Amino acid sequence: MIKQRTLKNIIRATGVGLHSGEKVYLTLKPAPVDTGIVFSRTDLDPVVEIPARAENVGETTMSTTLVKGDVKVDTVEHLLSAMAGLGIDNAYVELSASEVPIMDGSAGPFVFLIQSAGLQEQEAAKKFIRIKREVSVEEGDKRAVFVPFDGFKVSFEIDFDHPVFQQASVDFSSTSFVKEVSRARTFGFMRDIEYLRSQNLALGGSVENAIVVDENRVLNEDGLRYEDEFVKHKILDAIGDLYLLGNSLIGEFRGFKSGHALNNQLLRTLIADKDAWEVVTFEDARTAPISYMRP
Ligand SMILES: CS(=O)(=O)C[C@H](O)[C@@H](N)C(=O)N1CCC(Cc2ccc(C#Cc3ccc(CO)cc3)cc2)CC1
Ligand SMILES: [Zn+2]
Repeated sequence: MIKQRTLKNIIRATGVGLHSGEKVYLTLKPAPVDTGIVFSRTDLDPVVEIPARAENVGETTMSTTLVKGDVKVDTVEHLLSAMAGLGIDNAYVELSASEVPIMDGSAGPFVFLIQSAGLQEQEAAKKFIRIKREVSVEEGDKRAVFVPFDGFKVSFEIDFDHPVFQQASVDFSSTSFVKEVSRARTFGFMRDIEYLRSQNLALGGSVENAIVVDENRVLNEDGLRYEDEFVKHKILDAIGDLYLLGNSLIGEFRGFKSGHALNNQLLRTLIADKDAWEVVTFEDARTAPISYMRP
């Protein structure tokens, strides 16, 4: 079978909250079968755990935020993108503060830390959400769509009237998540960043963790990791948002100027329309329409 996966060892990392500027300590731990990804605020007594599920999403204005009562976990989408990309079913993610650390603004540091610790296959079948009908959400000129597809592929299109400009398609039948998507960093325009700083936000922002863009150009002296790094980052973000379903996807996702808000609207509509999806396992990994790297 395609088996469930967890971590082989615990992973400790430290970083900065993009908006808070706070140092945050991160511990990833193995978790039993059918746990999913569970975030834990270990700075609080008692600790507050929030399963990384569509139903626990609170704020989607700037990133994906999990909420339980007055307790938040901000910016889950890069770490979740890493977990999805590597096929991690089950993990406890402990944080010492309300925001996952931004690291370099990509999923690269997370896929390295996870693969350094190694994966452990577990003695249960891996559950997949299979798209069986088209599900589309629109709000104005923004669109997010799930389409049936025997595999996992993600297409995105953004539209900025801008000089440093975008569309991209990635199929996990030939594309490496790690090599082609994982390293795509977060981006922001000077205009917006100075307004957020004016609001006492993006306090952790730096060329170390974000692509900073003018009206004309990338201000980061060391440049881009990919000619299409901007749209590849939106694909990274979308994979993290889709993983809030709590299982890997058999299907296609198409985003047109989509963001965390509309992605979460797509997940809620899909979950509600039970004719549009089913939970599948594969007793024979040879006949499965997807595959993951050796553990
Ligand atoms: C708008 S979006 O791109 O769809 C949202 C995005 O993908 C989302 N997942 C995300 O990554 N994020 C949510 C929004 C956030 C916006 C952002 C905030 C701050 C900065 C910065 C900076 C900065 C860099 C260098 C200096 C020199 O002193 C000063 C400041 C850059 C971007 C970036 C992180
Ligand atoms: Zn992002």
